[PDB]
Amino acid sequence: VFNATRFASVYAWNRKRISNCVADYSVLYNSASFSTFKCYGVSPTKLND
Amino acid sequence: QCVNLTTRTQLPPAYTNSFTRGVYYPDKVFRSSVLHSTQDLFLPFFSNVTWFHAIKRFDNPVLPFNDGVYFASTEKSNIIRGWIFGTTLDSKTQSLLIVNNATNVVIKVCEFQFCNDPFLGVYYHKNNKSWMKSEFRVYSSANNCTFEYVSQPFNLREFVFKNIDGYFKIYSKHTPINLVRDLPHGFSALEPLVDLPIGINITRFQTLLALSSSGWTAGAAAYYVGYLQPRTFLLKYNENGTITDAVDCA
Amino acid sequence: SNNLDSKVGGNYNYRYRLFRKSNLKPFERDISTEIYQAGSTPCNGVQGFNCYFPLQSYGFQPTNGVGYQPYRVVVLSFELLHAPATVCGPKKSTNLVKNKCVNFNFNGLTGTGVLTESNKKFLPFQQFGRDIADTTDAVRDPQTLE
Amino acid sequence: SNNLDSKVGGNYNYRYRLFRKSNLKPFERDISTEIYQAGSTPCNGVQGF
Ligand SMILES: *[C@@H]1O[C@H](CO)[C@@H](O[C@@H]2O[C@H](CO)[C@@H](O)[C@H](O)[C@H]2NC(C)=O)[C@H](O)[C@H]1NC(C)=O
Ligand SMILES: *[C@@H]1O[C@H](CO)[C@@H](O[C@@H]2O[C@H](CO)[C@@H](O)[C@H](O)[C@H]2NC(C)=O)[C@H](O)[C@H]1NC(C)=O
Ligand SMILES: *[C@@H]1O[C@H](CO)[C@@H](O[C@@H]2O[C@H](CO)[C@@H](O)[C@H](O)[C@H]2NC(C)=O)[C@H](O)[C@H]1NC(C)=O
Ligand SMILES: *[C@@H]1O[C@H](CO)[C@@H](O[C@@H]2O[C@H](CO)[C@@H](O)[C@H](O)[C@H]2NC(C)=O)[C@H](O)[C@H]1NC(C)=O
Ligand SMILES: *[C@@H]1O[C@H](CO)[C@@H](O[C@@H]2O[C@H](CO)[C@@H](O)[C@H](O)[C@H]2NC(C)=O)[C@H](O)[C@H]1NC(C)=O
Ligand SMILES: *[C@@H]1O[C@H](CO)[C@@H](O)[C@H](O)[C@H]1NC(C)=O
Ligand SMILES: *[C@@H]1O[C@H](CO)[C@@H](O)[C@H](O)[C@H]1NC(C)=O
Ligand SMILES: *[C@@H]1O[C@H](CO)[C@@H](O)[C@H](O)[C@H]1NC(C)=O
Repeated sequence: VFNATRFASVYAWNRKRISNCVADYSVLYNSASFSTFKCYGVSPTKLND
Repeated sequence: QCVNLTTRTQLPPAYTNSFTRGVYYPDKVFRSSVLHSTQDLFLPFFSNVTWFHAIKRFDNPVLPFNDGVYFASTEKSNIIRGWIFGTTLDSKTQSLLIVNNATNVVIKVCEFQFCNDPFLGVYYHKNNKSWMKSEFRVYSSANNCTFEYVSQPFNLREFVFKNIDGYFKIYSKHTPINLVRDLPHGFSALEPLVDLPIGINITRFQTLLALSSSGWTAGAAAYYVGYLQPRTFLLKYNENGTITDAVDCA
Repeated sequence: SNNLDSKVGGNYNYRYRLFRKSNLKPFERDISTEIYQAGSTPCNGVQGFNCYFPLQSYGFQPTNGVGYQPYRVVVLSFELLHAPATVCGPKKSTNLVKNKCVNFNFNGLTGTGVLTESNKKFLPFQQFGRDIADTTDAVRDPQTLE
Repeated sequence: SNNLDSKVGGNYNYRYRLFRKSNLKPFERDISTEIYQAGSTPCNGVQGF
């Protein structure tokens, strides 16, 4: 999803579906690679809960 | 592909006596040398299970799916190969596809536009003296997908299906009786194999059977359908904690 | 993503929708390349007065200002809590002590006890033992199955 | 109390607490203003990311 080869163009934006698995973000929010991560109704902490 | 092989006019329904079946481990709990009672959705003892054939014959109806189903087949040549469970069966909603293909078992949930007469077809021993699959004639489209599993690739066969609380629980036993004909009374239980959290409604189901677009042979097989019901069963566990005998209290 | 997605002449592979007949709706996707009508005039053919092609390409360059640089977006979207739950958060585990009194949990079987290596055998699908009183008396480790 | 308190440009003179380590105890008052650390980082001084 993030470290994918190349990204899609916004006139044509990709939708990738996800299922049947576990969402550990420990290598995601705790990484300084993103200049902006905002959640709009949950704490990024609480996501692993 | 998608084709109507509508030749067999509907006939009158057949029946038999499901003496001591549809006992399955109700929950994943170890218990031993102990007689645990439980109300759950069970096939009523000695009930008139509805009986079906392929032969000349290729019976495959859109049965009800109400309060869970026991399904089984007595089999050669692995004829019964999946089931279409759903609630419109024409992509106006999702529906569940279960299939056993010659490469793998696959289970999928999408807004499937099914065939009027959905099936799978294989050339019969022809020309190369190998059999091979070719006609996948079950659905025309799949647009909005939710679940998609495929197995790592590659008689009496018993199954139970419950869509309770949006979990589709499958219980099964493959017991290779060499007894040649009667539905053989005597006792055993189904283990759960898999659970799918699909959340979809189901109201009807249909079985899938293995068959130039028309005129063919249906390989001979027999299969049986009985709906489960809320009852109370007293379950004898043995030392090992297998369900070794039962009483239907009613 | 200026160190990825910019190209020294401009990365015109990346594109937006500069024109439309009305402002679009939440999560809509539009692939149209049919020419836009900016006035009251019916625009016909590949060009004309008040004819515009509704797409445009970004001039993403490694020399752009902090703003005209390119920036990746992943929206982790999900609709919620109107079905069974097929994706959840991580459930961290700790080492398995024995012969001590503990507040145990196994798969959500929270409880309290002393844990000891059973000689009971279970059939593979079973996760926990009960007893004659229909109280719980045993559990399988979901990691290192015993 | 709008006709007593509410200015045209708005009373900012009344405040509430949005961040706190823990939910406070009954009849407890908090005069804290020390910077809350949402990130895993420490965050000494008046401000930070
Ligand atoms: C398979 O046969 C059925 C009928 O046996 C076809 O359904 C008909 O479809 C037409 C339009 O093509 C409707 O006007 C009729 O009312 C339908 N009749 C019935 C009884 O279904 C169906 O189209 C056929 N499928 C294919 C792929 O040919
Ligand atoms: C059995 O069904 C599966 C699922 O549709 C088929 O697997 C696909 O086969 C092609 C060609 O080998 C692969 O490119 C796809 O990636 C496979 N899909 C998946 C999800 O693995 C399989 O080919 C089918 N076999 C038969 C004989 O019908
Ligand atoms: C699959 O789901 C999408 C989204 O619910 C459906 O797209 C909608 O289609 C209807 C009818 O054309 C429109 O009124 C909506 O505006 C569409 N919604 C969005 C967000 O695209 C799509 O039709 C569904 N497909 C099937 C086969 O059920
Ligand atoms: C419970 O299951 C076990 C395992 O199949 C049975 O024990 C086996 O019995 C044979 C015959 O005496 C021995 O040769 C094996 O070595 C035993 N295996 C083990 C693991 O003990 C046991 O008899 C079964 N008991 C009941 C009442 O079903
Ligand atoms: C996740 O679970 C499996 C157990 O099902 C762990 O794999 C086992 O590792 C032990 C110790 O090296 C071996 O004795 C077992 O034979 C392994 N089991 C299998 C299935 O090969 C796996 O390591 C676990 N992961 C973590 C991080 O604990
Ligand atoms: C089973 O069907 C037969 C008809 O063949 C009927 O007479 C009998 O009452 C039925 N029994 C049950 C339990 O449904
Ligand atoms: C068998 O015949 C089919 C066509 O009828 C052909 O495509 C296939 O390759 C043949 N198989 C072998 C092993 O030659
Ligand atoms: C299934 O039907 C029930 C009753 O109409 C409804 O509450 C539920 O939302 C439906 N779910 C789906 C996936 O159609």
